This record gives sequence, C-alpha cells and structure tokens, in this order.
Amino acid sequence: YVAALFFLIPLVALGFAAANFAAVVRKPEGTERMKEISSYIRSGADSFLAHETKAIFKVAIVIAILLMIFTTWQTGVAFLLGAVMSASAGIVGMKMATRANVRVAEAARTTKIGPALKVAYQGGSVMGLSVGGFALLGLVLVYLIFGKWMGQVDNLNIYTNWLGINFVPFAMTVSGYALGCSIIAMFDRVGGGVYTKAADMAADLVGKTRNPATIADNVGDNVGDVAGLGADLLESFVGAIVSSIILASYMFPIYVQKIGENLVHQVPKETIQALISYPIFFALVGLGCSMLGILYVIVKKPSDNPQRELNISLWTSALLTVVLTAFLTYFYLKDLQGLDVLGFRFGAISPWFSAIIGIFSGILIGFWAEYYTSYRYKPTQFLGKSSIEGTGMVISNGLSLGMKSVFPPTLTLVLGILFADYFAGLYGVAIAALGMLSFVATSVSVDSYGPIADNAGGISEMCELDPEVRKITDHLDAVGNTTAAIGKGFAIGSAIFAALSLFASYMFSQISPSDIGKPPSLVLLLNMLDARVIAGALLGAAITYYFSGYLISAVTKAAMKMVDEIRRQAREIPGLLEGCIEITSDNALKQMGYPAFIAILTPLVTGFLLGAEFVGGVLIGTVLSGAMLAILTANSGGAWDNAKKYLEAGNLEGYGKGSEPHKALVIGDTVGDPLKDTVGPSLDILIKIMSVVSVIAVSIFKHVHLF
Amino acid sequence: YVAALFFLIPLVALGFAAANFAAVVRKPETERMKEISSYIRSGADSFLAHETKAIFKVAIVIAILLMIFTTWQTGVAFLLGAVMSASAGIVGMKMATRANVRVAEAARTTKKIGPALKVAYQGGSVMGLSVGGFALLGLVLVYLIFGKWMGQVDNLNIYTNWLGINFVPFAMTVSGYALGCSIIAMFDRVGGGVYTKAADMAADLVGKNPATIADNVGDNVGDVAGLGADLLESFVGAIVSSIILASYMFPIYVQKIGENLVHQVPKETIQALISYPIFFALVGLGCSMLGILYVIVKKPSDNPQRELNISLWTSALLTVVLTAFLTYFYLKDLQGLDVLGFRFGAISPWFSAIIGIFSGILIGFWAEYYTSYRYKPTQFLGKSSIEGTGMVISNGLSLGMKSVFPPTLTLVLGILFADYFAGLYGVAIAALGMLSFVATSVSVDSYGPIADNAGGISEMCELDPEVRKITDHLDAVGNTTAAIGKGFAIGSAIFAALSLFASYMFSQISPSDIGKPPSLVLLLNMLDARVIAGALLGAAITYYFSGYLISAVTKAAMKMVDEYNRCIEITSDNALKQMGYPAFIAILTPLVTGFLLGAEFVGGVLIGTVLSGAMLAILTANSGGAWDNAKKYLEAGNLEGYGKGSEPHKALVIGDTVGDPLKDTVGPSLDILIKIMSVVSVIAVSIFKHVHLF
Ligand SMILES: [Ca+2]
Ligand SMILES: [Ca+2]
Ligand SMILES: [Mg+2]
Ligand SMILES: [Mg+2]
Repeated sequence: YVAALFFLIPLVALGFAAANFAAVVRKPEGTERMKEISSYIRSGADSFLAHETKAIFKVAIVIAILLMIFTTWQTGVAFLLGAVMSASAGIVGMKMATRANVRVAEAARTTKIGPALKVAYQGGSVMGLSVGGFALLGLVLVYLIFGKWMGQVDNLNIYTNWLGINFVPFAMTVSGYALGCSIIAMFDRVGGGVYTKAADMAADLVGKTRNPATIADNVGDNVGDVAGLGADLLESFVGAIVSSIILASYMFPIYVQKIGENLVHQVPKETIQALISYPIFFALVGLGCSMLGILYVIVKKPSDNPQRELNISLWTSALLTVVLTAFLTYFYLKDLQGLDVLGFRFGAISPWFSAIIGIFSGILIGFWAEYYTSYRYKPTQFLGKSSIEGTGMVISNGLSLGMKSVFPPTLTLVLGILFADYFAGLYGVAIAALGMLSFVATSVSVDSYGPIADNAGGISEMCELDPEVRKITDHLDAVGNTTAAIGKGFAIGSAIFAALSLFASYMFSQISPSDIGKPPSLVLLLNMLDARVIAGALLGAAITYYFSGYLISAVTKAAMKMVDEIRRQAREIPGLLEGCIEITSDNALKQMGYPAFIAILTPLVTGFLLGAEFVGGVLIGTVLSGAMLAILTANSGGAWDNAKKYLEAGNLEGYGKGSEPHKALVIGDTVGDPLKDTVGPSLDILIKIMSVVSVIAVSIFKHVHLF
Repeated sequence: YVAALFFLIPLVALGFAAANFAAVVRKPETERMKEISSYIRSGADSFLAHETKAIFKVAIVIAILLMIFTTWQTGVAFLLGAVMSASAGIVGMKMATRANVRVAEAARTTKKIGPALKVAYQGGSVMGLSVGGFALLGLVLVYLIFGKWMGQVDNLNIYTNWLGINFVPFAMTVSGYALGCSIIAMFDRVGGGVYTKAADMAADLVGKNPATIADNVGDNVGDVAGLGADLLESFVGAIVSSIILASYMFPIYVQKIGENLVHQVPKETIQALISYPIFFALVGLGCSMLGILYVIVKKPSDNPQRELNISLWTSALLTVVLTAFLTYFYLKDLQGLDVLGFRFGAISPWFSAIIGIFSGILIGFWAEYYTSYRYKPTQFLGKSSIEGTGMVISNGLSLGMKSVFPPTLTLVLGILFADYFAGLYGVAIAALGMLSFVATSVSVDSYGPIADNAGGISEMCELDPEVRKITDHLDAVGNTTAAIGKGFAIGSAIFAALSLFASYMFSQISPSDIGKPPSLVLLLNMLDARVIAGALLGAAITYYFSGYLISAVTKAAMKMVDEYNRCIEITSDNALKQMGYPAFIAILTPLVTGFLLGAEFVGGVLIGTVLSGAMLAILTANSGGAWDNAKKYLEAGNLEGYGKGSEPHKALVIGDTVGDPLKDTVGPSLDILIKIMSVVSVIAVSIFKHVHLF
C-alpha cells in the first residue's frame, strides 16, 4: 505494498503532465499570423529561461558546496534535488503555456467557449501537475534514499559533524531540500518579477517614441503567473511539509527525561517516525485528489461558465482531500503513544482537524482577496467612483483600501493559527499550512490558466481574428484576472503560514546535546523581552521595507533601460525605416543579487554578529512586516487595476475612457502594477527563504557568533 | 538644599513661559495684519473649545473606571496628567495665534530678520517650556503626594485591591498619569490631525478668500499642540516606564531563602531608581531653560537655523554634563545594581541616556536626509517628475519604504547599547535621554507654525516683497526643522513604546511568582501560538487604523468643500465624530483581546503594533516630506524650464496631496497608537492576566 502505491503518485502526476502536454500539443493553431505571434512569445520565453537558468546554476553550485562543507553532503545533494525539481516544473509549465495560448485562440474559432477552456485548463494543469509531482518526487527520493536506505529516519539522534556543528541529520537533510526550492522561487520572483513589470512599464510608456514591445510583456505574463506563482506555491508547499518533518524530528531529543541516569525518550521512535512520514503521505493523498479534481474537469461535459469549471476542480480536489485525509489520519496514527506530550489535544485525529482549519483558512483568504479586489464588491467600486474627484484621491483611496484590506485575511490567519494549535500544537500549525496547500496541483493549475488565456486573448487582438472570436477570448481573460487575484491572495496566505512553520522550525532546530536535561519549555523559547530580540525584530521589519522599496526602484530602472532600447530602435528606424527581452532580462538579473543578498545573507551576517536570539527577532520582524505589506500591495494593486476596468466596462455613466477619471485610474494602475506583481510576490519569498536559511545556519551561529 | 531646589524647576519653567508670553504680548502688530490674526486666533479657540469639551467627557468616564478597578489615586493621577497636557496645548496655542502677527510686523516695524526670529522663538518657547513644566510639575506632584506623603514610594510591595486585582501601587499610580497624557495626545493627533488635513485638502480643492484660515489654524493645531502632546506623552512615557520597571524590580528580585523572602535589590536602591529619572528629567528642564534663554538673549544672527540649533545643542551638551554628576553622585553606593542589570555600576544608566541623546540627533539627521531637496533622495524624486505622476508616486513610495532602514538601524544599535550598559532599565533611560531636553525640542517645533502663519499673514496682507523675503525665509526654515521634528518625535515614540512594552511585562509579576526565577517571569515566548497570533493581529490593526485615517481625512475635507468659525466648527466637529473609532481601536483593543485571550496574546498584539507602527510612521513621514519638498524644489527652480505651472509641477502637486494626510495625519497618529495601546495594556493586565475567557 500500500505504501509504494502512495510513493508512485508523483510519477503518475508527472506522466499526467506529459499526457496533458501531448493532448494539447496535438491541438492545432490557425493562421500564419496566429503561429508567428506565438513563436515570438515562445522564443521570447526560452531566451529569458536560458539566461535565468544559467544564473541559477551558478548560485546553486556555490551553495551546494557550502552545504556539503559545513553541514553534510546529503544536505547538499538534497538541495540540488530540490533546485532541479522546482527548476524542472517551471521549465515544463512555461514550455506548455507558450504553446497552449495559440491553441486556445484557435479553439475559440476552429471549434467556434467551453472547448477553449478545456484547452487552456489542460495547459494550465501541466504547470500544476508538475509542481506537485516534482516537489513530491523529490521529497519521496530524500525520504527513501537518505531517510530509509541511509537510515536517517532510523537514527535521528543529535549528530555532530566534522566541524562540531550539531543537528539532527534528517531534519537538516530536508531543510536543504527546502532551500533548493526556495532559491528557484527567489530567482523566479525577485528576478522574473522585475522583468515582468519592467516590461509592463516600458510598454505602457509610449509618447509615439501595435506590436512595439508587447511580446516582452506577453512573456512576462507567463514568467510571472506560471513560473513565479508556481515556484512560490511550490516553496510554501515543501516548506510546510519540511517544517512538519523538522518539528517531528527534533521532538525526539526534546522529549527526553533523565531517570536514574538513563535517558528516557518520552515521545518514542515509532511516534517520531510516523509523525515524520505522515505529512509526506498526507501531501501524497492530496496530489491524488488533485489529479481527480483536474482530470474530472478536463473530461467533464463542457460548460458555458469557466469560473464554475475552474472552481469545480478546486472544490473537488479539496472535498476529496478532507475525506480521505481523515481516514489516512485515523488509520496511520491509531496507536502511537506520547501524542499527549506531543501536543495532540484529541489523540490521533488531532492534526486532521488542523489540516482542515488550514484548508478553510486558504479558501477564506481567497474570498478576501476577491472581496478587496473585484469591482462587483464595494471597496473597488468606491475606488472606481472616486476617480471623478481626481488622481490624488484615486491614489489616497487605493492606499487607504489596501491598508484596511489587511485585517480580514489576517484575522483569518490569527483564528487559523489559534485553532490549528489548539488541536495539535506547533506541529498542528505546520500541518494546517500543509492542509491549506494540500491540493496545490489544482491551485497552481488554475493560476497558470490565467496567462494562457491572457496570451490567447492578446493573440486574438494582434491577429484581429474576428469580434465573435474575440468575445470568448476577452471572457476567458476576464476570468483569468479574477482567478489570478484570488491566486495571489491564496499564495500570500500560504507564504505566511509556511513561514510561521519555518519559524517554529528555526527554534526547534537549536536544541543542543547540552539541553537534553532541560525542560522543553526552557529550550523552546524566544523571549521577546530580550533587547537582542526586540532589536532583531526591528531590524527585520526595516529590511523588509527596504527590500520592497528597492524592488520598486529596480522595476523602474529596468523599464527605462528598455524604453531606451526602444528609443534607440525608434530613433534608428523612423529616420530610415518607419515608426530586446534579453536586455531587460539581463538587467533584471543584474539588479537581483542585491535583493538576494538581503534574503540569504541577512541571517548569516546578523547570526554571526549577534547570535540565534537576534536572528529570531529578525525572522519575526520579517514575517510580520512582510505579511502585512504583501497583502497591502496585492490588494491595492488589484483594486486599482479592477477600478480602471470598472469604468472601462462602463459602470460610470458618461466617462468610459480617455476621460479625466479614466486617466486618473490609469495612473493608479501604473503605481499598482509593480506593487501587486513585484513587491508583494517577492515578499512571499523573502519571508520564507530568510527562515529556511536561518534554520540551516543556526547550526553554526547558535554557538559561534561574535558579540 | 537640592531636593526642593530641583522640585521647583517646573515652576520656573512655567513662570518662564509666562514671561515669554508677556514679552511677546507686549510686542506689536496693520489693520489687515490684526484682522487676519484674529480670524485665525478666534478660529483656534473655536476648535480648542469643541475639542476640550470632548476630552472632558472621555476623561471623566476613564477616571471613574480607573477609580473602581484600580485605586482612586490612579484616577486622580490620570486626571492630573490630562489637565497637565491639556493645559500646555491651550497655552502654546494661545501664544502661537498671537506671535504670528508680531513676527510679520517684526519683519518691517523692526525692519530685519533676526529680531523676528527672536519674536517667533520666544513664542515657540511658550509651548516648549509649558510642555516641560506641566509634564514635570504633574509627576513631581504625584511623587510628592502619592509617593512620599501617602507613602507609595515607602511601601513598595505588591498590593491587592478590593476586587483582588493586584499591582504595585506607585507603578500603577504613574501608569495612570501616563494614560492622562496619552489621552490628550490621542485627541490632539487622531482628532486634530484629521481636522488639519481635512482643512488642507478642502482648501487645495477650491482654486480661488476661501475659509483657508481653517488651514492656517490647522498649522497650529498640528505642530504646536499635536506635536507637543505627542512629545509630552513620549517624555512622560519614558519616565513612567523607568519608574514602573524600578518599582516591580522590588518583588522581582526576591529570593525564597528557607521560608523568608529576601529582597536582593533593596528599598534604598528601588527608591533611588524610581526617583532618579524624575531628577534626571528635572536637570534636563533646567538645561533646556538655559538653552532657550541663551538663544533669546543672544546677539542676533542672520541665520535662524543656527539660532534654533544653538538652543538644541546647548540644551543637550548641558544635560550630558550635569547628568553625569547627577548619576554618579545620586547612585554611587547603591547595592544590588549588578542584579538590576548595571554593567558598570552607578554611572551605567548615564551611558544609556547618552546613547538615547545621540540616537535622537541621528534620527533627526535621517529625517532631514530623506526629506530635504538638498540631499539625493528628494532631488531624484523631484527630477523624476518629468517622467510623470505615476513615477512621482511610485518613486515616493519607493523613497519612504527605503528611508526606514537608516533610522531603524539607529534604533537597533541604540537599544543594543542602552541595554548593554544598564539593561531594560537602560532602555527606558535611553528613551528618557533621547527626550531629555524636550522643552527645547518642542520650542523649535512650535516655531514652525508661528513662522508659517507669520509668512501667510504677510502674503494675505500683501505687505511688501522685502518684508515678504524675511517671512518666506523664516517659513522655509520652519519647514526643514518641522521635518526633523516629526522625525525625532517618531524616534521617541518608538523608544517610549518599547519601554512601555518592557513595562507591560514587568507589570504582570504576581504574588505567586515571588519565589520564581526572574527569567521564568520576565518572559514573552514568541514560539507560543497565542503570541504569534497576537502579533499578527496587532500588525493588521495598525494597518487598518492607518487606512481608516486616510479615508477619514477625505470624508471630512469633502464635508468642508460643501461649506469662518462655523466652517472650522463643522469640519472640527466631524473630525471629532470620526475619532471614536480610531480611539476605540487604540484603547479598547487590549481590553477586548485581553479579556478574550489573556496576557500573552496582548503581548503579541503590542509587539505587532510597535513593529508595524514604527515602520509605517517612518514611511509616511518621509515619503510625505519628500513629496512636499520635491514640489518646492521645482518651485525654487531646479529642473530648468518648469515652474509653479507645467506637467511635472502638476505631478509634484498630486504627490504632495497624497503625501499630506500621510505625513501630518497617519504617521503622527501612529506615534500615539503605539504608545497608548501599551499604557492601557500596562494598566488592564492587572485584570486580564487572570480573568480572560479562552
Ligand atoms: Ca494592471
Ligand atoms: Ca505640503
Ligand atoms: Mg498580456
Ligand atoms: Mg499655513
């Protein structure tokens, strides 16, 4: 076996990707104009992937060596597995996305809206199924090879390496895996995010110096919401599972009591081992459920409403997972012992209640993102309508909106944390994070749908293929845009929940051989009353604000550098001949190290200067600040965009376009775009990677710091 | 001898106010010059009247509540503080709205710019000297009456009141005093701040004598009374926190030695440590008086920035020196200072005060750095105007988000070093040193509006260009020193709030902890899910609060746009109406969450609030000042070919209108939120440590 059965799920997911690829690839594209536009963007995507991958390779090697020297070789391998695993997923989804777009638009005419959705969604699913299969294939490998074969799940005492750096082997191994996933996420957001909006600015910046720099912007849409959103969600997914494993693993040395000079493990090996393996199996059942959710919607009789379709896959994947999960939990944790001490209030079933809380939190966090972002509800409506009072008002109201929009989703996270932890303690928080993300394949599938449609729509526009064809196309895109704001919203929620599990992980990972005496409560402690901790927290909040400010300026730097590649193309051409991607792609990368140094090196520097408490502080400031700003920037940016739309759909009598309010709404959307698509999504990654790195380096700086 | 000597300093400060008032009042004002002044002076009174009455109604309710749930002394202390800060604002405003006319006339009658500075600064000083004298007069009273006479500084143990609510009496008493100062600051910012920007918007939303006068009174409401009440609350907050930590150090450092309780830090030590910060602040006020008087009496200058600055530097150098003697001699043979956290014995906390002083100055520099055309960030913003309004907004948001790091790094280093010298007590003394010399800090603040009105009053009257030159210059300097001022007041609010957080945790010690190790009782564990949730809740409340205030400003402005004391009263009334809500958030959040979920969660909430509020306060101050000064930059003539009209200028105008509510309403309100939420929590944790629901 029953267990191998589970362990081969990721393989079917991967083959399933391979099949959806096939079945889409065998779909056709129409006109030479339809093919030509696709290749523009498809080649455009490859160029960017090429340059980015090479940069990723260079950093991954250096990190791998470093891990191998300072921790253990297993950890460095695990790191590479994760880097290869997430890398692979992005590379596959993008290849799909940039080929499915043409075949959506042709679906919209050759077929005649439902069978165009059936195409788009099959495409979207290649990114989602690859995200699940790869991420879980990797963890299965690490569990099987380093955990079982090499016995890291059999020993799991506190190991001390050739430099006297001490850690629990498996905990450390999977921490490396997580770092691998993080680094490709970081590159995809802080690098690809700059590119994407650098393109959008540049395109949206014409004084007459179609088809000028549109293709860069069109690739951006895939870079951002296929690859970027996918890497983001992947990291949070692995982060949640890895954290469950790290807390479980360390529970072994924590729950020992000396009795007559024996060390008695109050939570025993069987329990720890099950608790380590459980989240993997939990996530596997999820993938199986998500495959059923995805396949169902593809094979299903078609609809006229693609939102309901996309949603049927989501709801289906989640109902399914809740049900099977409760059996998995009862049967898998039926007789373990020490679950009381472990934090399980209702014995065995406890963490399932936690997973469920996370699931519902995720969905609610989705609803809130829609609520604050969709004309259709009040906040955006109001924003939209205030346009008649001017650009200042539009800006001030949008800032006001997003600042307020932070409360409902956060209350939802607060209640989720409280309840998660009521059922199953800190382990329960991480399992809730995992439940929140348990149907990640389907979540990611609906995300990737957005750009496929967006390109499909634009391709219709560039080609000017009919109006009747264009109607289905605009609708598909319209739905992309809603599901995309829900998507960003859900991915910020999951980033916060994952980061908070990784913070629990950071503290658990500090247990030393010399603590095995002490009470759990003296070892599982970060005291906020400590000045180092207060300082840490302040430093981390400010670093997060800096990071965000820097990324805005980065986007505007790169855009402008492109305009000039345009300007030198248009100064070159019109004089003689009437009237890229790599350039801005290269500058996006160049202007990335700096953010990446902040993300990766901040724990290291502050850790080696001031130690584990201060870094504990830093991680807390970072998550608190980052959680809030991520939400503010998503919502403000979304609201501003959908407000512009609102008037464009003619919901303000007598204004509908190039009018003074429309202009004011355009200016808000231009301020908003870098916030929603670059700042917020980068912060998701910052609040995670900074934690993973810390989890690993606290091996060294608990003991070896300067002051 | 030195006892009463020190305790009468606040009285001299107050007489000194009364003298600067007199010597200004005797200064003269044209009919146009008088008429405009009265418009704005009457305008100010109208607003003060409506606000005070509102304050009164809330302060009575809070006082009876304090008397029922804690002790009557606490309620009295609360009222003393409310009366004390209230009084200061009323005095500084009366002065401001009369000094303005006599600056402008100075600029012509007296015929030059240095003796107009001498007027303006004398005016400014009434607000500053009143702030110090009142705040300290109060604390002296509480120390003398409740501490000494009624023996609260003699008795010192853990008292349990008629409802079984337990607390250390003096700690609790001064916590009330702090709440009083907080309430009037809250009203002055979250109420007066909405008025001031409601007025600015409305005026800037009607391009053609509008009841702009409202906007001119706003300038006083905001930077005389509001900045003043803000700084006052941080000042008292820092002193009170020093006292709270000291007081609780008594039950904290007890060893259970074979069924006796042995106080490892003894009454003499505690009592000095309670009294020390008061005396420290008193020496400061004395020094600030010398700083203020020196600059007034001084031979005049051509440069009023140097003047204002001479008073600051003079007040601070002076304080550093005398303070060292005060510290050595007052704590020299004290005992148990080791256990208290004093790394270098007696002198230790002086090193802490010094760190705070320098932090304050640096935090000032940063504010200027991110806000003044003259330096790179604002220059760049200004020159990006040629690329559009979007760019101006994005670059300004980008500027302020970045501008947070240097001043925060300054706080981080300050906290680390404060605590290295003298522990958590040292952090609070750092906050106090930062804010020692507060009279002179507040004097330079109040100078700004006095000049601003002074300038405007020249512009409305049309009195010469040569006269107008001195005027514009005076105002020009006001605007720089105001940005430094905001910047310093945010720094002090954070340092205060962090002390009050320390105070919040100290205040939870129970009779049943008097055995336990300090380290098991002075603990808020971040690994606890309640604490994590708390922090997230508090950070979200803070963002909400800020959002709500933006919207409040635009609501009231618009209310004005639809149509001079009535017009001031209408929007003044709505400003108050639209205040309860923020005030509920500030005051009631600890109570609701405390009674639901307890002390740890609220500990969380407070941490989120401070961290989030500190960052947003800085962002908004700097981005707002940047935008303003970038508009100015082009207005002085700096891109070339563009000026006071033109598409970039328009774009800079739009950024300044987005900025104005952020720098003058959101940020300064956040200073208060991060403080009052703590003071309230310090007090109500008496009850909800024990009595909460889940
Ligand atoms: Ca947009
Ligand atoms: Ca302004
Ligand atoms: Mg597009
Ligand atoms: Mg004015």
